[PDB]
Amino acid sequence: ATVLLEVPFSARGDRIPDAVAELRTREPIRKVRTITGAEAWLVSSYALCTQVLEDRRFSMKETAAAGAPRLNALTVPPEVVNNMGNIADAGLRKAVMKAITPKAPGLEQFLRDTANSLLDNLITEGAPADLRNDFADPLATALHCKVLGIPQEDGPKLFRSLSIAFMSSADPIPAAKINWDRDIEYMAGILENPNITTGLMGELSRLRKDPAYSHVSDELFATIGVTFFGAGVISTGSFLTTALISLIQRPQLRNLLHEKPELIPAGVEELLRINLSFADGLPRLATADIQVGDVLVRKGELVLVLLEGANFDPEHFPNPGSIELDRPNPTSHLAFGRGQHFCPGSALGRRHAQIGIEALLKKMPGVDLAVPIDQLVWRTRFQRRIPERLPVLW
Ligand code: HEM
Ligand SMILES: Cc1cc(O)cc(C)c1C[C@@H]1NC(=O)[C@H](Cc2ccc(O)cc2)NC1=O
Repeated sequence: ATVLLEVPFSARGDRIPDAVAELRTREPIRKVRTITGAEAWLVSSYALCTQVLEDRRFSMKETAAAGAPRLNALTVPPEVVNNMGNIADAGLRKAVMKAITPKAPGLEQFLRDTANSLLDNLITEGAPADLRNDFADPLATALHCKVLGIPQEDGPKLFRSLSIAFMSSADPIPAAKINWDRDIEYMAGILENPNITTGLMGELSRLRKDPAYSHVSDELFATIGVTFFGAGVISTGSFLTTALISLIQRPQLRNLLHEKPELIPAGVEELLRINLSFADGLPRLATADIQVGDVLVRKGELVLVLLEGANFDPEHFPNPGSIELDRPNPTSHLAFGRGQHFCPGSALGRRHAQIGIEALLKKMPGVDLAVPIDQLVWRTRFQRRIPERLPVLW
């Protein structure tokens, strides 16, 4: 006798378990047990993953309901699971979206200047360098302070909430509330601070005093700042870190992109496709009885959409483990999700990674791991897969 298959399968972000392809072939929707003890349906084919993500009857917001089967414990107030819906209901979606595009004047130059400064400092200090803690995460933090309009010197403290805020825990996390409440107070202070006139928080600060938004709550304005900083920084820092591993492990691709940087966008799109940064399937709660493949999912059941299931499905991406810069369907991966909840930061995340990689390959064309790959320490029970340190030489 064996227990019900447990998720997640592996916290390693440098390889997909052979188990994923066996599951997809034999049982592309199947029952699993999460870290809380709840049962859920794990969906691992491209066709069924897109079906779930394009049917709002599989609800994000309802995952927060009391009594629901849970993937993990909430680390935010339950109403914040519906953050984007709340922004939209408040009439703030176009303004938020506009503030977080990479198109703002000087943003790409800021990204390039910051990346080059971080890299020059690593070159001065000498090898080995830690490309997560001393490149990708500081580049993500600096980018999001600029996008939000808040001082660069406030980045580090907001960043240190994230090793707890994005935990994937069986139980509530006391520290998560301590840091959440503090970060909310910080963002409330920002809205009242007359120096803050640019970026997302500068715009929210103005809209808050506009009569057309007079009944939007102050809680929501502060919440948008905390959630967009946290989601953006953890997602871009973690994605760039694991993309750098995939690139370092492919010297032929590293050399090709170094020699022809015009291919970097197509490279980053493949690095997004094969990325293992999301540690768990995306959760949804059924609000009706719905057929998914051979399973009739019942109302109230938890469904987990395994992004690497979709993104390594050979029926959609032939030779899925290979980075191929000339695929016919290159952006059709699910790295940014799909449907109602498609990532609003997708363009910014692409540009963060493209500029970071462009800068690294110019400054460190001989970049290579400085330890055997198995020596990377993969963070556990977290919503992202990341190595604690990424030691490189060049
Ligand atoms: C490479 C970087 C990024 C990746 C891989 C990524 C990935 C994702 C994914 C897969 C989702 C869908 C979640 C779901 O459907 O359950 C999502 C949603 C979201 N992302 Fe991103 N993201 C990235 C960058 C960013 C950035 C830069 C921001 C903000 C600055 C951001 C903010 C959000 C928000 C607010 C949502 C929720 C949208 C909603 O519920 O409608 N992300 N992201
Ligand atoms: C768990 C968490 C902690 C935190 O301190 C801030 C946030 C935004 C989260 C949310 C968590 N992070 C994700 O990236 C995805 C996508 C998402 C992003 C933002 C959002 O507001 C709603 C959903 N899903 C999550 O549940």
